[PDB]
Amino acid sequence: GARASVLSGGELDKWEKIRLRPGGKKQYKLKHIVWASRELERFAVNPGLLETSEGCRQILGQLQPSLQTGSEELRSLYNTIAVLYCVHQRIDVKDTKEALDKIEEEQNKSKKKAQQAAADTGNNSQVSQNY
Ligand SMILES: CCCC(=O)OC[C@H](COP(=O)(O)O[C@@H]1[C@H](O)[C@H](O)[C@@H](OP(=O)(O)O)[C@H](OP(=O)(O)O)[C@H]1O)OC(=O)CCC
Repeated sequence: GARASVLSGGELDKWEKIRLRPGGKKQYKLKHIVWASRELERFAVNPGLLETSEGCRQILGQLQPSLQTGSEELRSLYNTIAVLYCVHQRIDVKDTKEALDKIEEEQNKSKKKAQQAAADTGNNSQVSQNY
């Protein structure tokens, strides 16, 4: 339907620029795109949503409230989508890391504000891994 492509010409180039990691050497490729699509179809979501910045936003917003009841399988998607979505809004984050902060910071402002005390505190962070 009217060229079922995720990223256009100018977008494709920039896409290849961004990398999976900030201090890595592995850049983004079509694999990372088509991949998320093959998975979306499993999450009751069409891969066509990636053919529109407006849609890429709904994806992150949908899985957002599901990031709690989901494993890495959903964590990886959010990452990729974050980079792609940015591309459409004319963004080329230095890495998949700057992409998550650019979308998280917007929400952090409200968090650190609403809390500004119960969202950090001093010493009170525990952790216990399994075997
Ligand atoms: C042909 C097979 C299908 C295909 O094209 O699949 C494309 C990929 C899976 O294959 P891959 O690209 O080799 O896998 C990635 C690399 O090893 C990368 O170095 C690693 O980063 P780090 O985090 O360890 O530094 C990633 O780790 P997490 O994302 O699990 O953390 C890992 O997924 O699907 C995805 O999930 C990409 C999501 C961005």
